[PDB]
Amino acid sequence: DRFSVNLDVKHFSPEELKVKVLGDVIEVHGKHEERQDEHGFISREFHRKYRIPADVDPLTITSSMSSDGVLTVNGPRK
Amino acid sequence: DRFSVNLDVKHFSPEELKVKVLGDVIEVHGKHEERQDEHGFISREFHRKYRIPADVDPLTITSSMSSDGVLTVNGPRK
Repeated sequence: DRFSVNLDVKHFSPEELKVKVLGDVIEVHGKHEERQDEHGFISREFHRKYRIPADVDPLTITSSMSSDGVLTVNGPRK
Repeated sequence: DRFSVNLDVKHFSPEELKVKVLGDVIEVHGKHEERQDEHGFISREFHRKYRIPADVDPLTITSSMSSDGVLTVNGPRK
């Protein structure tokens, strides 16, 4: 029992991600500079927005990141 | 129902922390270079070791970090 959304961000280090709560919107921004991988070189950037449900206080929204590279944003329901 | 230890690492960015599982030991290493804060300048380093309980498979150990600056290391019991 709680609001929760998950996002696969394994291509981004925690420092390349920012989570912000603006009004009743959760904003997740990810950006990394050109980086070498198995296939060549790559840079990535995304901006994701979630609507916070009415029964969830935006002030109580927190987040966590797993060693899996999964970002979780969650909050208690009121 | 699950093995879990928490560690307050709010003074360290995720990239300044490393979690390693060696045998049945969880190793958490934190280190940050000299950094300005409210009181002056500070560098910190710690090395913490936890014993993994017998009924916990070390291979299934994962971790996560909260926006609170709390590091959690956890694993299912077998």
